[PDB]
Amino acid sequence: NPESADLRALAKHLYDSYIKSFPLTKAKARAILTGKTTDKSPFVIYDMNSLMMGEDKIKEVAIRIFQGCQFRSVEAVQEITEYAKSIPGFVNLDLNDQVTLLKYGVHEIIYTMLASLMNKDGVLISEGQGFMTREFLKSLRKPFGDFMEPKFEFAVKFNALELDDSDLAIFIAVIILSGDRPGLLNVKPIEDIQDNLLQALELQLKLNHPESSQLFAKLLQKMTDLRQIVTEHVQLLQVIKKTETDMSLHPLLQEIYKDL
Ligand SMILES: CC(C)(c1cc(Cl)c(O)c(Cl)c1)c1cc(Cl)c(O)c(Cl)c1
Repeated sequence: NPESADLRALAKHLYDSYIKSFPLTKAKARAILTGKTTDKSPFVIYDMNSLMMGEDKIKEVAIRIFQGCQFRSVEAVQEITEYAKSIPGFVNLDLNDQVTLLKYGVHEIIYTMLASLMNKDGVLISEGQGFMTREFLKSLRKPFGDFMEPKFEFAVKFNALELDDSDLAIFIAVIILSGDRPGLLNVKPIEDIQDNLLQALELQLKLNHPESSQLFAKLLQKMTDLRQIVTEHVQLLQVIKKTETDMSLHPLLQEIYKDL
């Protein structure tokens, strides 16, 4: 199995860069989320009072929340970018294509990973020091009431796959190296890499979840739900910028969303 060996090694490599690039792994998240802890347990924000009291420990309000999420996104992009660099082959591509892959692949990954920080009842924030309930979010005045919902929706179905960090590291790699993205100057070197990634992913999922029939197909199919989330988000923003023309947007995100 020297063929296999090569892939395993690649899987191992991606996991490592993953752990090195992302401060809040699904493992830390699930530990805080469940209570393996007298030391990890989060402060919960579930209403306006606790919001005010959460602020005690570490604009408007619905807007203040939204811009916090937006800024975390910016921070998240930085992380993913550092991770991509580590994907064997990626930095060797046409610079323009590197930029194009990041442009499209970054949100998909954000939400995939955002799922690690959620369960049906809500989502970790402030690096896990806090926990905002799904219900508090819905309560936010339209249109912000609607922004975390579709994300929770995905995370619930997605989390059902029970992927761990090591499966995810390969999966976000497969996402970045997507050849079908618009305006790619040079697709084939991309497809060749992703073939390898896909091969690695496949192997990884059956070694690590052998009693889980067709998880690979099941997991590949989730990429439809991701683009939907992304699309709605972008629709949501098109609207916000017209109702709240006093609310800013981070130029980086502005650039990612442009012509998306
Ligand atoms: C709310 C949440 C989960 C988030 C993150 C991203 Cl990246 C995102 O794009 C969206 Cl809409 C929501 C978040 C917010 C903060 Cl302030 C934080 O420190 C952490 Cl660890 C997580």
